[PDB]
Amino acid sequence: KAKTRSSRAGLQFPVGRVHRLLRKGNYSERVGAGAPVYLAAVLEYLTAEILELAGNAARDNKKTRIIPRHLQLAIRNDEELNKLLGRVTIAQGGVLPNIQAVLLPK
Amino acid sequence: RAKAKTRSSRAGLQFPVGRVHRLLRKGNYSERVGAGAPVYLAAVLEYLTAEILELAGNAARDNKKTRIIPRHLQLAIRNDEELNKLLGRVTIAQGGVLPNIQAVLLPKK
Amino acid sequence: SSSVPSQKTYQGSYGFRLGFLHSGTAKSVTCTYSPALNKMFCQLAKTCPVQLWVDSTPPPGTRVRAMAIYKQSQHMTEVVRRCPHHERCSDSDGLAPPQHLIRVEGNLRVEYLDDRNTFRHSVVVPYEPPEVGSDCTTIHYNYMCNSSCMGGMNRRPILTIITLEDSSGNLLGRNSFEVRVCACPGRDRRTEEENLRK
Amino acid sequence: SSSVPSQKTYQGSYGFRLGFLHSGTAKSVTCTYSPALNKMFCQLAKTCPVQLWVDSTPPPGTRVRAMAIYKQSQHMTEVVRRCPHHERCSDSDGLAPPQHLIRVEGNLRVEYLDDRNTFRHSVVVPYEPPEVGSDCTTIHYNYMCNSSCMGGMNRRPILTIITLEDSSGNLLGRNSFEVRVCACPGRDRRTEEENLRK
Amino acid sequence: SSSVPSQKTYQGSYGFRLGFLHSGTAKSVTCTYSPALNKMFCQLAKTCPVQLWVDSTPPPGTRVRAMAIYKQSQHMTEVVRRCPHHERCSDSDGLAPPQHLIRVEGNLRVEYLDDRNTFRHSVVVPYEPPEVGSDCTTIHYNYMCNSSCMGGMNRRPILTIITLEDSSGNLLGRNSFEVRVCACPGRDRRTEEENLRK
Amino acid sequence: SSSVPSQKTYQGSYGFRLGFLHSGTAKSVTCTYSPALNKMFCQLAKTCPVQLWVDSTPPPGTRVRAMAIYKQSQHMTEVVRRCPHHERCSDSDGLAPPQHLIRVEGNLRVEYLDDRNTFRHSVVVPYEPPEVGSDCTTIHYNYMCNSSCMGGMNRRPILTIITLEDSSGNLLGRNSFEVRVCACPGRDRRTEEENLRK
Amino acid sequence: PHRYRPGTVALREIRRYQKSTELLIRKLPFQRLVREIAQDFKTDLRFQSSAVMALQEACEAYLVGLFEDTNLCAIHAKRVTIMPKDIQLARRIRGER
Amino acid sequence: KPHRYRPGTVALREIRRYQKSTELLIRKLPFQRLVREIAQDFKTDLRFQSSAVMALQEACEAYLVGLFEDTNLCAIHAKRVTIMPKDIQLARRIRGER
Amino acid sequence: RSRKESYSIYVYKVLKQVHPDTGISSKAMGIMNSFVNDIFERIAGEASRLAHYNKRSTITSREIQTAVRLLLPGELAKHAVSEGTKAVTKYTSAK
Amino acid sequence: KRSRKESYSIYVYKVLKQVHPDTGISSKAMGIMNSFVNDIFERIAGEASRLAHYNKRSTITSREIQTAVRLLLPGELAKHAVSEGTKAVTKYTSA
Amino acid sequence: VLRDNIQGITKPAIRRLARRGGVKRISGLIYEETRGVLKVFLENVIRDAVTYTEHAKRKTVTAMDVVYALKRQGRTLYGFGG
Amino acid sequence: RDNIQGITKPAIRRLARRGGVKRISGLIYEETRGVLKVFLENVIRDAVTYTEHAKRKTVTAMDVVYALKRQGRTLYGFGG
DNA sequence: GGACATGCCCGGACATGCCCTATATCTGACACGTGCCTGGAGACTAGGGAGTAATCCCCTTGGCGGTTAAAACGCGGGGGACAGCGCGTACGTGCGTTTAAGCGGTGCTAGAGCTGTCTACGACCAATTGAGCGGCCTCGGCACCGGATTCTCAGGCCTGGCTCGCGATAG
DNA sequence: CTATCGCGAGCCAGGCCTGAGAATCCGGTGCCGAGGCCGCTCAATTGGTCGTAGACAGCTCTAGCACCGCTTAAACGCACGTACGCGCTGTCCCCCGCGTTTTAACCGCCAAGGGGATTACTCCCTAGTCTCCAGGCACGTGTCAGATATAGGGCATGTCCGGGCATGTCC
Repeated sequence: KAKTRSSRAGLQFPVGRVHRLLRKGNYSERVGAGAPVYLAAVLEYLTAEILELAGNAARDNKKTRIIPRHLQLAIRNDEELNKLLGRVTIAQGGVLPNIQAVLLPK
Repeated sequence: RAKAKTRSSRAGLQFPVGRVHRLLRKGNYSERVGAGAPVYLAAVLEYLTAEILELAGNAARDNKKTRIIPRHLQLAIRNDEELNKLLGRVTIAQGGVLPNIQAVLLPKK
Repeated sequence: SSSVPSQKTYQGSYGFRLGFLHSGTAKSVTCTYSPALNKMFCQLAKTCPVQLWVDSTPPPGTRVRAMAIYKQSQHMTEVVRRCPHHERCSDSDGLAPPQHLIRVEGNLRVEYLDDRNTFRHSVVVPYEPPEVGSDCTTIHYNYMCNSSCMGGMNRRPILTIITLEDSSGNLLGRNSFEVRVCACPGRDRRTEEENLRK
Repeated sequence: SSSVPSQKTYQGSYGFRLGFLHSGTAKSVTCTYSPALNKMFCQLAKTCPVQLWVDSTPPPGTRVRAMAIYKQSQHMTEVVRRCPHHERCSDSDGLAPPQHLIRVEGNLRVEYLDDRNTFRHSVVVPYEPPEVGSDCTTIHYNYMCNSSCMGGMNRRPILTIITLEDSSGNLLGRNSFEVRVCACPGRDRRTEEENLRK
Repeated sequence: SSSVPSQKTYQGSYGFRLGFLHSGTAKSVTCTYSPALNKMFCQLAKTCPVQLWVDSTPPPGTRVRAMAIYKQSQHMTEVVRRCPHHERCSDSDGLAPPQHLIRVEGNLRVEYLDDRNTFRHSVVVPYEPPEVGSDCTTIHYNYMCNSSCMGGMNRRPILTIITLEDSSGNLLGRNSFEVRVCACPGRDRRTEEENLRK
Repeated sequence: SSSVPSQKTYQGSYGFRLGFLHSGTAKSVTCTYSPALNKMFCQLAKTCPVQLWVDSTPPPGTRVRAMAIYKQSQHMTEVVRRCPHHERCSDSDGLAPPQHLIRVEGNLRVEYLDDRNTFRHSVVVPYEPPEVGSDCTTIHYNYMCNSSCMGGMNRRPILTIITLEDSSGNLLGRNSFEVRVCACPGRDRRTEEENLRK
Repeated sequence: PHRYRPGTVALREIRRYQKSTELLIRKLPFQRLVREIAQDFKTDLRFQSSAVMALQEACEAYLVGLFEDTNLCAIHAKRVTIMPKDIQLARRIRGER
Repeated sequence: KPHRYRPGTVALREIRRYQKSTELLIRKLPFQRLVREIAQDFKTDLRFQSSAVMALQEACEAYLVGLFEDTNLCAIHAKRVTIMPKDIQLARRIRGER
Repeated sequence: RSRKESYSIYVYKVLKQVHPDTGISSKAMGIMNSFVNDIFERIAGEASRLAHYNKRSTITSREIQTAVRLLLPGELAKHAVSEGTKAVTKYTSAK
Repeated sequence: KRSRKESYSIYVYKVLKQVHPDTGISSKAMGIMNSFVNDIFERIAGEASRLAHYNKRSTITSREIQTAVRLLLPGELAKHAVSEGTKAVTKYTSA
Repeated sequence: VLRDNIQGITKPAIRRLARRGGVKRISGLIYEETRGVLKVFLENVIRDAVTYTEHAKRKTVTAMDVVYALKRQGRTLYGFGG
Repeated sequence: RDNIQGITKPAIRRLARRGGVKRISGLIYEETRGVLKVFLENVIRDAVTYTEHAKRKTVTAMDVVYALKRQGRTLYGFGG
């Protein structure tokens, strides 16, 4: 029987795949055993946060399936995610429904 | 044994082919590096150095200075459209800025 | 009037008879006929169907005339006409003179006569034979005052006399029925029928 | 009419009031007055005594005028007049025009006016101080249609307005009462009085 | 109108009969026919299929005409037309005059007639023998007012008279059916069928 | 219309207010007002009394104008007018144009305006103070279509705007109320009042 | 007849197109422009469908963002109408001009 | 009366003077105290190399000069001359720092 | 039969962990894959540069942690470091 | 005697003497030149590595370097650098 | 050879782009500047894309080439490959 | 503490002059101070992070050079 | 006068409008299963990179003093920010026209992509040595300074020209 | 007495000259950092070997291009009205510029210590290889969800009429 490092760690992203991608990315001649575990774990965390917010936005929109619009809403409405993705354009995301106050009628 | 002569001399360049080759090998860019890559890289680096130093010298003589100072380097970089584009996001220490006044700020008769 | 129109039933050569619908005695039925009384009970201006039955078809040019007379002998010489109020009100259908009690509805060829000699009013239409696949011809009359109209019929009963005539006015046949024009034909019909037993 | 006559009670300088007889309410009574309703109930063409009371005697040339108007506000502008039937019947007393609702009986000096500007009818007589030994002057009115006459008052209540006026027609005093002209004054008076409790 | 079109069934030489679809009596039913009543119940401006059946094929040039008349005898002389509202609304299909009650849909060779003598409206198309697969030719009519339209049919029942005619409008056959144009054909059909037992 | 008349309540210098009778909600009461809804419910062509109250008497020459507009904002620019059927029917009182929804009854001095600039209909009469005893002036309006008339109000609610104007037509005061013209005012009033709790 | 006030329909269109996600530049003219510019860089180029869609998504995002910044600069100057000088200021401050 | 230049002449003179030269314009020691103060809010008892503070100071002055250039361009765009906080906020918003 | 590289099954498991009632479209899946690959490249590159600058030839957890602290915002960095440390400690104990 | 610290100072001076025989260089300016050359080095080497990775290439050649130079350098600068590199590489290969 | 395709970027398209950007009113003079800006963007992006294509010994610009070009210009685009 | 006042009004004026502005509102100075402070928070954060990763207790010039480079503005003249 | 005679009004209730919702069917786009194969997991090996400890020195921190240039503060004023107003013109909105964008089907061939082979080419390793860096010394860039010379721009004063007012002469 | 013309005086504008600040130039000393030279050392060079990777050939088969046709929605041209950009004007306030006071920044000089860089020893941690196996990724079969339209189902609200009241009539 073979049991994987992700299974021993209780995580969802594959330790082996992240490890291989680090080994083949021409980044360093050696890679420690804990580095791909840490990296994979951070990726789960960030994915869970983004999917959490996108799901919330979908439910607010009475949608059961997340669409790119919901991803854009999630990234732009969250202050820290928008900072992290400040220079990132999501396709079919649109923009936030933001109107300047001076442009509203009197 | 044949007399030792460097690849930079064989290529007619001043930058060290051996050192650039070593830095490419040890920069964790790839496991394998060709012989011509460091020659090409040295040639581009030498060319850019010669043009920047040429312009900085011109500025220095325009200022009646014989020694290149950071101010002359900044002037040379900003006075060249292509160098200014290449170094658009670079700040030169002790370089100052280009003298420039918007027309609306000048006095009127 | 100088005269009184005959009211004698005369079926004549063509076997001329009248028929009426079987409408019941609902308090305010628009038009209901009483076989017991030979009397039509109807509302003012409402449709009153009268069927013309013949054994054989009268010649083309045959006309059907209707005329009212007072039923009581002492009133017989008085011309039946509309009261002053209804005469003046604006209800003419564009065809009937305002003072005529009896109108025919739905017939462009209707003529209204004011007899120069007798002073009687009457309304006449061409007789139209029933479709060869039919039994009778229906004429639709309207009565334009209530029997009770003061200054008019003033609660005196009338007869309607229906005459079958040739082109010239020659008597081919005659029938008649009593008429009460009233607000509640069914109520009034049942009352008069009950009173027959009294 | 272009206008509506004022109905405001105004006793004026001469203390002008109306009085009425104490007739009871036998259904057949010809004329009976209800103090509870300030309403006269009377039969068509029958004598209706109205008493004029004053605290002091108005000058010679003073006249007394009677005019009817509809009591309900939406009918107020409609001139009160006889129905087409009674207008046409042959009951004029030789003095009153056929279309006037209100007549005065037993006065050769009666005048009937058809106002050129308002189109209102009225009847006017000279005021006469009471006969010596009397405290009031009685005028006898006749009403020449029933309140129910179709094409006339048509079941609408009316007021009679009695005005005391000077020789130019200027107002000296005014009083009024409601009138129902009907077949059974006593019956109808008791009915309306009973309905006051309802 | 000066006249009334005959409504007598006449199968004629070609054995002309009408047929109708078997639509039930539900809600959302746009056209349903009652064999018990010989009456079509349909919605305004909805497709009403009428089948033409013949025992033998009429000559080329044969036409099929549809005309409405009021069913009740007293209304028979009144031309059936659209009410003032629908007459004015903007629903003409480019072919039918605005005042015609009855249209044929899906036929470029449709003609609309306004008879100069009778004043009757009618709609006529060329007769075409049945298509391969069918023993009948189907014509699709639209009725452009509800039976209840005020100022129009005003709740009076009509008959549609379907005539098979020649080029010179001579009669080859005739059939007819009653029509109610209404919002709920299934509801109304079941109601009238139930009332047959009453 | 190019514009929309203001509906803002404005009692103005004369303390102009409206009042209404206390009619209950019997199924078919002719005209009944709902304080809860500020809405009049009335039958077509029936008398609708509206009381004008003022704290002090406006000058001679003052006029009272009535105009209808649609209550729903998207319909506000559409001129309120009679439906094609009632426009064509023969019910004009000799004074009102056939297309005007709102009439005044019983006033010879009524004027009907068709505004050349706004295209709005209105009906105006001279203001008349009450007699010094009385406390208000009553105007009697008639509404000449049902709210439901197709091609007319087509089931859209309207407001009646009553304005007090000087002799030049300048604004002195304004009030308004909603109107439903319908067959059963009492039924419909109770239904809408009940729905207030829903 | 009826006429909307200046500004209401503009705002309605803004809300409409900011709520949805469909592309606003026509496919065929964008492709034609891209191909035209390309002839002067390299001859007889072929372009993948997803490549043209990529250029169009990038272009529309860039222009929308630039118009956002332009609008902010115009409103800053107590104006509403965008001017060429507004575009030039936005691009200069962004650092590409 | 003593001599006095009209508003602006002396402003332009200092502009020319400080744009011709490259010597630092912000005081070394107060900036140094600020940097150490701000730093203890991340890590206490932190030390700084001299060339590290000089690097931070060079970076700060270059950053401020560029920001003031952009602010001036935005002010001139609005047919104004005097810069105000909303100008700074617009410049930083358009740069993508806000 | 050209094998490719995507995190589809792992993204779907995490989604089912956080929301076991929501799906995802192809365009949205492409956006998630682009996002994860971009983050990966950014973090791995910063860690590589960190290691080179410090004369380190091995990729260990301390450079990864520092790179995460540099790249992630405040609360995101703190939560990521906490989850990474707990997970690495549990794995190390589990061996 | 400290540790071996590499720099381009002597090479910058040789190029300067080629282009400006009678011009000197200050220490601050030489430091700026070293920063510049190292920055360009990092940019070109990194872009070339990424280019090679994207194309599943395991060997660093002259084509990726030249293409990276063309991406990073402006038009006429790129043409002159490419010309110099090709002549230099062909001359070296002749040896 | 395609010629004068710049006129295919219509006035209403630029207006729609401005609407999505929050612009309420657009001067008639806006369009040529916007067209120029768009053109500039294209000449830079396409230059990088084609450079990558030529290095890869290809004659067809791929989606990955464009995405990579955008990334190296700081305008990284999601949805066409990583 | 109070040390933010050590970047005095004439210092902000001088920096603004090198930025080419002719007139400076009184409300400018606090705004400039805030902007400068935020910049410092971000730079010093990155610098100290680098210093701690190296297991050092003193922030070096090279730490600052890396912080500035990663912030998106490369500084020449202090090594690297 | 009581008992009917006879019309009118309207609440009951049906006729028959219209929307209102719910269920079923059809169309479109998407979760999960399967087989395989190749990339990940367990195990063993070497070796070298990293952890740790001692050392040294340099370079960072802290303190004292002066002194002077810069920062802080006061105050006058002028010019620039800003609010208000008028206008005219350029842009928003709507409508009829036309134009081409979009969609669906179909072809074919160019070219992306995969596989096989092999040879050129780059990693690796040992010996050499000469290029490059650290340290020391010196002289010239050149600034740093200060003081006289040169000088352009601004302000003030004087002169000339034009306009207005007053007086005189002529009609 | 009034009007017109001429002369004189006053005011405004333009030009020229003088003053004054700022810059240029000249010399001087001096200083300290850049350039050069020399020792050394370690990193590049050269020569040889070996694995491997990518260059080229060749085959497949995907998708990009080209075209045709139909539709319809978007673009376009124009008419028109009006809101906003822009120019102008007035006001007042608040920032500049300069004089005076203060303070702290800087330069120099010295002391200490602590931590950063260096070297040496060790050990354990990860690449490399092998063997195996299971997870992940093309291919695929149907199914599930959403929208739309048809069946119940409510209200939405007019017309007719039986009942019951109103009101005339008379032996």
